[PDB]
Amino acid sequence: ARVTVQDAVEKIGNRFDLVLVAARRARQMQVGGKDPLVPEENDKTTVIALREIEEGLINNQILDVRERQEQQEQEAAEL
Amino acid sequence: GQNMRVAFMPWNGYNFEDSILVSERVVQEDRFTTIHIQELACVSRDTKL
Amino acid sequence: DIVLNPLGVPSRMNIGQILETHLGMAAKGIGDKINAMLKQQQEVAKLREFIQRAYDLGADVRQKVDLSTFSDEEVMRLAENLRKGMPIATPVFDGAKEA
Amino acid sequence: EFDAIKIALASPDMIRSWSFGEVKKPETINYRTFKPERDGLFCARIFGPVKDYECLCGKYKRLKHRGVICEKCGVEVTQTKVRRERMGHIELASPTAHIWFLKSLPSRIGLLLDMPLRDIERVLYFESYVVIEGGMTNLERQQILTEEQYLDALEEFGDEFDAKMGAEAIQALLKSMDLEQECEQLREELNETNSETKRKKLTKRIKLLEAFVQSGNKPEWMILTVLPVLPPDLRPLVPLDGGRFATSDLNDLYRRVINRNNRLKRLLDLAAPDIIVRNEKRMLQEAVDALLDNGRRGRAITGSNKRPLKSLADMIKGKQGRFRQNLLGKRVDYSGRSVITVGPYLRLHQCGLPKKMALELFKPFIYGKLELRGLATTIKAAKKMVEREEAVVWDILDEVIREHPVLLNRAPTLHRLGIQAFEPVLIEGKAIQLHPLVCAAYNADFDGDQMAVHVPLTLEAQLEARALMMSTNNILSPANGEPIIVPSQDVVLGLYYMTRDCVNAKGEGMVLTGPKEAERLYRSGLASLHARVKVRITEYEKDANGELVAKTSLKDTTVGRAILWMIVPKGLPYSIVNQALGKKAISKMLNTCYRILGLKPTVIFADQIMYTGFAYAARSGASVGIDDMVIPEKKHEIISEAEAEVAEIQEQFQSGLVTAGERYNKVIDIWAAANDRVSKAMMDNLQTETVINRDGQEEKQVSFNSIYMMADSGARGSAAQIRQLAGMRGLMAKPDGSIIETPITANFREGLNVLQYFISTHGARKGLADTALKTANSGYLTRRLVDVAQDLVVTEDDCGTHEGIMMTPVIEGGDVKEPLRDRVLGRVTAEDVLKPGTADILVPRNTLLHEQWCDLLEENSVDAVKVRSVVSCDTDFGVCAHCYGRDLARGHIINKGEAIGVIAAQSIGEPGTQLTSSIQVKNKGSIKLSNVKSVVNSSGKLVITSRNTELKLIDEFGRTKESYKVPYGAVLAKGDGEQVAGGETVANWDPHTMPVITEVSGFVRFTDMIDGQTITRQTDELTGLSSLVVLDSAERTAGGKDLRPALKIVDAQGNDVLIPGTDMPAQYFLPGKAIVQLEDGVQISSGDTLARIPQTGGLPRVADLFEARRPKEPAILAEISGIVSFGKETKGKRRLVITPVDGSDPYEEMIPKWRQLNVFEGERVERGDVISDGPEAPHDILRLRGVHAVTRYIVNEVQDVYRLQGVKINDKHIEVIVRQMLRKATIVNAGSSDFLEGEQVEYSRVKIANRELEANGKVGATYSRDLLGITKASLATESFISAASFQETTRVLTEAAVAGKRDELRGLKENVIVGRLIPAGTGYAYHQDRMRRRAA
Amino acid sequence: HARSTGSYSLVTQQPLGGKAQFGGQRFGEMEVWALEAYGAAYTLQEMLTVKSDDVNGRTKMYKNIVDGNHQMEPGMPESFNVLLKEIRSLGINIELED
Amino acid sequence: QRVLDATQLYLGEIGYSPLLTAEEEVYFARRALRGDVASRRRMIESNLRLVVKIARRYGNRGLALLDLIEEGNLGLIRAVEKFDPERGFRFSTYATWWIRQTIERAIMNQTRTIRLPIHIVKELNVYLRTARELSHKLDHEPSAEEIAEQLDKPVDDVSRMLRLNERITSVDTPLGGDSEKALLDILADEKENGPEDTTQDDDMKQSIVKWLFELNAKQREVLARRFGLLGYEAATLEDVGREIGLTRERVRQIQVEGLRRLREILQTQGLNIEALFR
DNA sequence: TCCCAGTAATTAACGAGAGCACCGGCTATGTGTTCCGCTATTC
DNA sequence: GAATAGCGGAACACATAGCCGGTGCTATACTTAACGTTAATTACTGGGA
Ligand SMILES: [Mg+2]
Ligand SMILES: [Zn+2]
Ligand SMILES: [Zn+2]
Repeated sequence: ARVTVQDAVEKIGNRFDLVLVAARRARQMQVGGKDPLVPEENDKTTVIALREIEEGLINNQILDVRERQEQQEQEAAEL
Repeated sequence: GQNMRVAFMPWNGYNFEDSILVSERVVQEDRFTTIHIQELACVSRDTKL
Repeated sequence: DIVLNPLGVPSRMNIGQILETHLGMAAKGIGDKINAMLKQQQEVAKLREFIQRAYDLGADVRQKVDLSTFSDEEVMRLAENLRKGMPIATPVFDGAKEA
Repeated sequence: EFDAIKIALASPDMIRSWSFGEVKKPETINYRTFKPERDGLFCARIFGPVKDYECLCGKYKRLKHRGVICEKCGVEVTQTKVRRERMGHIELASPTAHIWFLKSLPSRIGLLLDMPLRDIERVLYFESYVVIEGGMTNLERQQILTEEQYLDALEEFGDEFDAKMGAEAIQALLKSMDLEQECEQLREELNETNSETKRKKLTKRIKLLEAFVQSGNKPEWMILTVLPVLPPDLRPLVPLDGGRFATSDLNDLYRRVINRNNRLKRLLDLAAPDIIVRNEKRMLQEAVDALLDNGRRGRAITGSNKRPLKSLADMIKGKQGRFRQNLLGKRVDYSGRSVITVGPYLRLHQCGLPKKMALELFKPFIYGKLELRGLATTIKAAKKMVEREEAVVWDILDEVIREHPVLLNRAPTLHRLGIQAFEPVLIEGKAIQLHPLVCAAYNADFDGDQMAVHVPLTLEAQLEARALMMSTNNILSPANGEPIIVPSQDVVLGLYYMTRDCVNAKGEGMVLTGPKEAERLYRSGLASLHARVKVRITEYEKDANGELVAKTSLKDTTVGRAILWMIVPKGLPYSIVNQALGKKAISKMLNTCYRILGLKPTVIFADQIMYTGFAYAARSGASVGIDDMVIPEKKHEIISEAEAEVAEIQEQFQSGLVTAGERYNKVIDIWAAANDRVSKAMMDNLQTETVINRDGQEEKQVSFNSIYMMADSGARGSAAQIRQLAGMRGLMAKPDGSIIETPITANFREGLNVLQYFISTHGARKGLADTALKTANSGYLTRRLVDVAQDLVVTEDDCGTHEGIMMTPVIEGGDVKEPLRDRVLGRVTAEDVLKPGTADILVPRNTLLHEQWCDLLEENSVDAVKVRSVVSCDTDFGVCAHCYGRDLARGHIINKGEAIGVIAAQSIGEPGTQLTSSIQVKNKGSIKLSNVKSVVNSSGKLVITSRNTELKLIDEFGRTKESYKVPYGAVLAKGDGEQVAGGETVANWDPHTMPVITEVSGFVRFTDMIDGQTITRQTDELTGLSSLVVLDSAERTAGGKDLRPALKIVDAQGNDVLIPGTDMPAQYFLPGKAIVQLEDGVQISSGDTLARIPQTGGLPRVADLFEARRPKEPAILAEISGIVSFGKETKGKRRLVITPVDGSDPYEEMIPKWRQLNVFEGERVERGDVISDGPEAPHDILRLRGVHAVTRYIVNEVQDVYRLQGVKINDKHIEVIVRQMLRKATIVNAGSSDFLEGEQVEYSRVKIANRELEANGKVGATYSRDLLGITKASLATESFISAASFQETTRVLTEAAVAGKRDELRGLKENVIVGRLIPAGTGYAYHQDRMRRRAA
Repeated sequence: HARSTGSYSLVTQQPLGGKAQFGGQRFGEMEVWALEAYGAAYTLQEMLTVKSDDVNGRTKMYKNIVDGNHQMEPGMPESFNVLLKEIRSLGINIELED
Repeated sequence: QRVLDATQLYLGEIGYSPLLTAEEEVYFARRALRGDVASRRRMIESNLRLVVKIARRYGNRGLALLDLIEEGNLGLIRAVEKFDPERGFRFSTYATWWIRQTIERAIMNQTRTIRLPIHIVKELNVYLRTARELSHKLDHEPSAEEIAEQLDKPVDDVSRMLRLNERITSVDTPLGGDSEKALLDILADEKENGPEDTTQDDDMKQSIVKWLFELNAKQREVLARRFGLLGYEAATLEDVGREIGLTRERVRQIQVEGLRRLREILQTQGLNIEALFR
């Protein structure tokens, strides 16, 4: 369900931070530690990642915040 | 070769650069069905085993 | 049977194939005329008249072929071979003028 | 893992540390068993076992018994891949020299010893003894002795003197050499010397010795003592089928070396006489020196097939070495290829993949899915499922293909549009269906051209191919901002046929309530596709900030142009389809849609354009018949007239009135006239041949002839292939390039005879051989251009400079070639470009000039925009994103990271297959003679006393449309600063008479103008005037050489007329071959003629401009501004004394006296103005007029090769090659820094070293910038691997290895070779992370 | 012709020639320049590391593919180790340093 | 100044010794054989031209010329080592044997890349001489059968010795004439498995371990130590009899039971003998 | 005494498709043992 | 189930013989070996200012 990545590039600049951010997000979803935010339309994890970029609910800041929060939650599992 | 009823007109893009439409009645008539004969070989050597 | 692109002609300038196509249509028209004269059994005489008229044209050619020396079996056997199209020799720089 | 690759000399104990045993026997394997033989070139105790975890005895055979050296065999059980990484070493019985440090032409043993190479090889071949520290009792240290000379010297000196012979002598030299003291001695001698040849020699010797001290090496490691062998699986002995074997050729040379080393060992052990052991060392040393390279030292030793064996250095050099065959480009799995076809139903990000290639490539994904569905629990079942191609493996394939881009690519990959990505669509076929709009990018025809496919496996690559390499992303070319997906040949003819009108078709004059009733009328057959019809359209402007505003109207247009309008998206104005809409008019619609609307409704627009252009050329039925070539009726008349004229001129030539050379250009004249008149008399017959009538008489119009609509519309035709179908096809050439007199006067409709067809066949076999050799040159050109521009990467965001070149429109004598707007579209400014109301800044200083700032310059008519350029960017190791400019294939500024060097190399590389008296103002403007002195002549007009005289036609708006250059000494019919008309011959001069005109008036004298010595008597024998003409210095006597005829002017009152303004006298020493018509004592005026003096390739021009070769006649320039004179004239050399007004006078220059000089020996020349004439090298341009002059010279002189062939290329791509040519800058004075005087350090490093020194309290370095060609500036690189992966490798590895050089892995070929990410695009942020985390 | 994974050549572990030894298409140096001309680094790295040459790398690539995870653990191409041992089999100590 | 190739320098060098007369040779050998090294030096230094003359005939075999000369030099040194002047013979007749035989052994040794021994090369030269004499009797190439006929030796022996005359080809020679394709492009690395067979083995190993842990413990320990599979060593039924279960017959019984359970477990996944063995 | 011009070498030129003694030392070779495995008999 | 016996037989190892495989020796005299570019550039070397 994706032809042009143009609006994703409008969100994340430089055309290359896009590819690194979408790669990190699709690694989150493929190695199944995660689940998609926007619903999948039987798209591959790559295109769900790009549509998540296009809504603007994933970028490098959101990913770093969520990974730091995940590590905090994992550190809260010591007990 | 084989001489065929031809026409010069652009037909819906399927004959765009140098591409060529061919009617199915050409392949029903088997006008271009070439025969190829290959040769396969099998030697039976004398190995040291 | 084959649809071909026209724009490949006037940039590559192989304008000879337009005349090859036209003379192919001429020769195939002659083949279908003999095939129509052969579908009904017309006569070997009228067939001799038409095939000789097809060998007469055009003007100032060699091999005047006189069909009166054919013995009504070779006219039949010649008609059965021409019926898919009268084959036409056009030498290299002696040519077939468009008239 | 590793940061840098270090190369150095390898000691004789490093080689014993790599190695795992001494290869003592020549024999490779056994012959009954095929067991490796102990202990020859394939062993197992040396190089490892042959089978995985298994000895040679086999008594230890498991991974359980890993690592233990055996007892019966000594073979350490490991993996069997250890035979690719274990070396053995040969112990040579005598030392032998290494051939790379001996024969690579700046020979390191030679210039390290300062011993000439002939004397060294006369020692190594045992011919001549050389002293080794015999002392100066009688001899020198590095003096050779011949044999009898040695014998008598040994008679006089049995003791106190030692002269060895051979490689032991050379090794005693090297290990006896001191480095510091010899370097001190050479430094003092370099300090004392003044001859620049010896200065350069001592600089080279000092630099070699200093690199030898700084690296950890010693000099004697150049002489091999322990020779290391390659591991066996890098030179295998694979058995062929049938008891047959095949060897790499290294096993033979290694066997030869081991044989001669064994025989030498036994020859020493038998105590042979010395002749045999000297012949034996000569024989080794050479078996070795062959092994290391074959063909260098004399002739190569050959194998059985009379071919030389492939040595070690042959596996690195050239196209068959590792460097450009196995390491730069590799063969690649998950790949395949096929023939291609059209399939024009595709959307432009799609491609057709067959079900047999796509089943093969996507194999492991289908295994990974068939394990996932439970349809096969293993891989041995999931393999046999896809083996028999079940019904369910075809549903899995449609899943694993769905959003996985593939990578189509044609075979001559030129630019980055030759590899694109497409979401594939499955075809029941065997061919690759491929969208028609992208074959323009690939340069792909469907005549059997094959394309290869590729699979992005990893998750980053499936995003890389979607964000960067997808077809819908690449719509603009990287070379210039032109679109690249333009409709090519069939769609445009269909769109031409739709958007037309005839004078009377069906339904003409009816009114239409929308662009949909236009479809309903035409599909019901009620109106033609060309009928002038009032429709109502509804077009949307976005005049406000994105506000689409409706405005219905009533447009007089066609039923075709109204049907087509529904394809056009919302924002476009209706007047883009209200024309005939040929090929050019489409690409300026599919570009305005890209600019106005954006990317997505242009990618959706190009598909609808193609779908409509195919569908309406289907219904067009547009054929070509033989009656479509209307031969003109006046062709016979024109040819009859031009055949009468040639017979008349042929009679006249026989009447002797004209020669052969005069009737030649008179017959070629009449034939080139009639060839035009035919082609012009048929074009009024082609295009106007429709003469149809609407309600009345007749109306002519543009024709519906089929061969006119395929050339007028630009869809695959021109006006030069026509005129060869109906008109005569003109004159033809011959193999000398000379033009045949009697032209070929038959079109291709009338056919050619035998002779006209034979004549017009050299023109084809000359054109075909041209494209044969042209590709072979143009491959090598872009090969050089890529490697000169590797490491250029957009690394900063603003370098912060205010320098940068100044741009001007290209006014090349007549019209504007390229205007200012198209040169400075998309490049940020360096100064604030301000309107000619110069109190207000029109643009800011650092604005990026897109179109909306281009038009503000186009209204206020600015002529000169100072711009920020690449070659002035102040970035160390890269180019700032401001100084580069726009992205150029993206509308925005360049993204930080993106490697401009390769994309600017390819944009010059790929067009390379398309390569091989009076001045009249022709417009209305004002005359502007620029910056030139010019005196009033005796006729009152203006005659020219300036060399660089420039005529400008300044318009009413202060710009130039016509510029000119005037020679010295031309009478001006007009004056400066005043408006003149067109056709005005403003200046005039004789191209032969060179005037030596004065500036003062009064009674001239012939001072120092005498006969018999200086002048001769050759008066006007035709009229009767005493002409006092001058001979030359080559023919006159030696008493009047420097005594030149001057023109001193006095009056009748005893006073002398001197130069006004100054106190200098007014005399003009005329040189030889001077023809003076005046007299002495007669009055002269200002501007009077004193003495009347008499006087490329397409591709190799680019290949010599980028190489910057010296042209054979350089324009000698003015090396220092000041007055000029002539020194002591030698036999062929006129020592041109250039005296500055204040500076150092004695710069004299030997000019070849036979060359035509230009300066009149007394003129105060500005620095860098011509002394003679000719094409100039860019080396002189650079050294005199600076960097910004050579960066204009090269980009002018190569755009005048590309625009001549009609190829547009933006100039940044040439500015970066200029920037990469001058990376090296030798020093003039070192200053307080740590450099030498005459050394050539790279300018980037000296831009930091003295930068911190001026940041310190010290002084900087004075350096002159230096220009190198692209075969030398790419070969003088810091990273020794990006220079060795190129032309000569044995030079670069040797020069680096004696220097202890160390690649830093900062470019792109090096990171490609080593296998990590390049530091360019997606791999830029990771290298930033690496360089941040390192040194932290 | 198309090859997923076939037979690699002898001295350098790279695929073979076209359609007779079932071989991969050559990704020559001009195509390398074309990939460098984009921002595409990962595609080029996997293309000359793990689709082609890294011997321990591509089995890990294959087992990553068939186990549904498109990662790569690239390493160092084998042809460069061949170049290392070949330059070093002259008298030229060339070493990777860190 | 000589032109510096190795052959011209040597052949110009060797003439700097006058050839010795018979009494001269005998006297020099008398001095040489009692340990005077100068006499050995004179005798070997003079007759180098004999070595070039003898090794002139052995040219255009596998060895280059100077290799033949230097190997003849070794035999000449052997000849002065064992010359007898007491037979009264001229030295050339005795040294000719040693030089000719030590160049013949050199061509038999250092020619073939796969070193055949002496007797195999003499046996092959017997057959090649027989074929050269047999080709003039039937005017075609004599077969292996024809040479085996003319020597009355077994046909398999002559076939083997002629197949040991293979003339081992190069790899780096191009194929098809056009210099684009040598044997490196044709040859496939046959010992190294590609990724397909290498992942089939690892998947099969993990599947085996999974099925074994799907089987009960007493069966799978027998089937683990029985084949050395689950981190064990491949043990005998007698060995695991004394080690785990004292009745060897019961160890066979539990082995057959585990094999039947694993047969069922494999065929539940559809892997039959036709599946794993085609 | 330094510049300078002819001479020779080195680098590059697309892409993908004889003849015998003699000995010794390895190795095939009987052969024993042996050890394992398999089967068959009997409490 | 479990001990015991027979028994094939696979094979492994050990001791030997035998036969591949490396080496030495031969005695009229004998004496110096084997047919193009194209351009550019640079190092070298004899020649001139
Ligand atoms: Mg083509
Ligand atoms: Zn062993
Ligand atoms: Zn900058």
